[PDB]
Amino acid sequence: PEAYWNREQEKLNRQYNPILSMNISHLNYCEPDLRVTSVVTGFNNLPDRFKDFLLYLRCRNYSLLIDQPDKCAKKPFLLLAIKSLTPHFARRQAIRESWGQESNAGNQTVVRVFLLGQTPPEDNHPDLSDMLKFESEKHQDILMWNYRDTFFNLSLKEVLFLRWVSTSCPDTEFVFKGDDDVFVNTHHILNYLNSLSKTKAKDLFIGDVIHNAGPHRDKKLKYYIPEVVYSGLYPPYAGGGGFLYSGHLALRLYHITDQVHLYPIDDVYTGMCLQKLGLVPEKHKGFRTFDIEEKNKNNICSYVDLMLVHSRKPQEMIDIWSQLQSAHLKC
Ligand SMILES: *[C@@H]1O[C@H](CO)[C@@H](O[C@@H]2O[C@H](CO)[C@@H](O[C@@H]3O[C@H](CO[C@H]4O[C@H](CO)[C@@H](O)[C@H](O)[C@@H]4O)[C@@H](O)[C@H](O[C@H]4O[C@H](CO)[C@@H](O)[C@H](O)[C@@H]4O)[C@@H]3O)[C@H](O)[C@H]2NC(C)=O)[C@H](O)[C@H]1NC(C)=O
Ligand SMILES: CC(=O)N[C@@H]1[C@@H](O)[C@H](O[C@@H]2O[C@H](CO)[C@H](O)[C@H](O)[C@H]2O)[C@@H](CO)O[C@H]1O
Ligand SMILES: *[C@@H]1O[C@H](CO)[C@@H](O)[C@H](O)[C@H]1NC(C)=O
Ligand SMILES: *[C@@H]1O[C@H](CO)[C@@H](O)[C@H](O)[C@H]1NC(C)=O
Repeated sequence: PEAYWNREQEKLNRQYNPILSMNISHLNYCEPDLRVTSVVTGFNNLPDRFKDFLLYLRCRNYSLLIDQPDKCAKKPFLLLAIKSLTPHFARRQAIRESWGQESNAGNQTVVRVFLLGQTPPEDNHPDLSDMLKFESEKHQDILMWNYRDTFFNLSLKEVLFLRWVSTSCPDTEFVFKGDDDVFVNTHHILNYLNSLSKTKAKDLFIGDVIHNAGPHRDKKLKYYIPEVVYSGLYPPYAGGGGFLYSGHLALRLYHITDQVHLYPIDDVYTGMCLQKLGLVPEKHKGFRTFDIEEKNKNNICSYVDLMLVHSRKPQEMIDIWSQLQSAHLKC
């Protein structure tokens, strides 16, 4: 394949699959992979995020700076894992106060972690470390690893989180992974999980699943991917705004990540890992990752049969949550 990622992924496949039979690590090589400047045509004219992605692609052994090791001391029914960024204090607090509160109704334990990388001063981020410690001490729901938290490193956020599940929360029945700007009807998710047979629950993976997508080739677009980096279609994948899957599948996904090179778009990467597992993510109508009709955004009854809606501001998540608590009496 002319495209770099495809070409390197095929090499991964043959080293994991003897049937294809007829040398730096791809997992813990953390010096720059200088070969990429020779083999990627036009490397020097690529945007900086692509250069950094290609150079350090073979490094994923980053450590936890802030951990909450007893977060799953009690076997959770549902683990909420919310991708966030250091400066988003308001987003995390609104989630804490609304749909992301930890609870134990009916002995079905819901626990919450926020997933962060570093926002270092060398990348011109303002220094908010003392406030992050303060937040972490008080609320004990911050997981932070020491990699550069960037758009193109969100696959790392995925792999490192899945590594944390296998080491520190392997008994959770279900996992919800989402962004910090979505509203999530946590009651409706609990009801949905309790209506699942165990056969169906075993390999559960549902979201707003996208079929037959391809890399955007427009150089101005957020999700632009040049032809020299990737070719072909994307596998089916749930939009990263939020998806829901079993803890048993989380263990299997973690194991399979070693066999899939990181990809700059994190929700495609999870789709690549599912496909390698022989699984197809399941589209569920309750995931509105492109939001609902504006006429309906007003009426709280519009949110009752929803799993999640993107996107909502901190104030709106709290307001929707408060109205939702009395939704059974007027809908
Ligand atoms: C995902 O997250 C990971 C982890 O945080 C990021 O990986 C880091 O990427 C940064 C670059 O953004 C790396 O830092 C760079 O290292 C280069 C090479 O350093 C080695 O070689 C020099 C010389 O041989 C040695 O002195 C050095 O000690 C190392 O042995 C530097 O050349 C880089 O630039 C430096 O000089 C330039 C001048 O052009 C200055 O502008 C810079 O500020 C800097 O001083 C830079 O230091 C870092 O090593 C990576 N960390 C790890 C653990 O691998 C990914 O970048 C990130 N991915 C995305 C897409 O964001
Ligand atoms: C079939 C098709 O092309 N559908 C597109 C979606 O791919 C696209 O979704 C976004 O895609 C990027 C990767 O390119 C990233 O995964 C985002 O999370 C995901 O939302 C959507 C918006 O570009 O449009 C659909 O038409
Ligand atoms: C990953 O492991 C290698 C080999 O043990 C080591 O050289 C490297 O520093 C590690 N990377 C990080 C980010 O710790
Ligand atoms: C919940 O668990 C407690 C043990 O802590 C048990 O005594 C109780 O019967 C359980 N209640 C329900 C409704 O499951």
